[PDB]
Amino acid sequence: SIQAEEWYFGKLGRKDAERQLLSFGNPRGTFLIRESETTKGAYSLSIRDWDDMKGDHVKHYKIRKLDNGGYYITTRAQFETLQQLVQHYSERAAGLSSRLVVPSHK
Amino acid sequence: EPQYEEIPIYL
Repeated sequence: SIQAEEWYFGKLGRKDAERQLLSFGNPRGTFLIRESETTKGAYSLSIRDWDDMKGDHVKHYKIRKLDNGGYYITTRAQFETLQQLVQHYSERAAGLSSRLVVPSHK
Repeated sequence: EPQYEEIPIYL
């Protein structure tokens, strides 16, 4: 149980990630995570980015873990685990579209 | 870009 359900849901795909995101009631900045069904079973970091000029939407950052290091949505910034990178991404965008699930969504 | 977005893209 890395976090709980703010930036990570579990073993979800991009169809639900975009759904739950635009169907949960959370505001943009909701960087959800989930296992990628593209490979044997990698990870992912979906993100809700609705806008006041187009409607709601949801992008995604395929998460991958190198056995030579740890995790990384982009090869420019890896970490040791999903909780450790959600830790760095929380105080920093990490280089992607931005940080991860907002801490004070309220 | 195709596939998941990637921070890097230039050469």
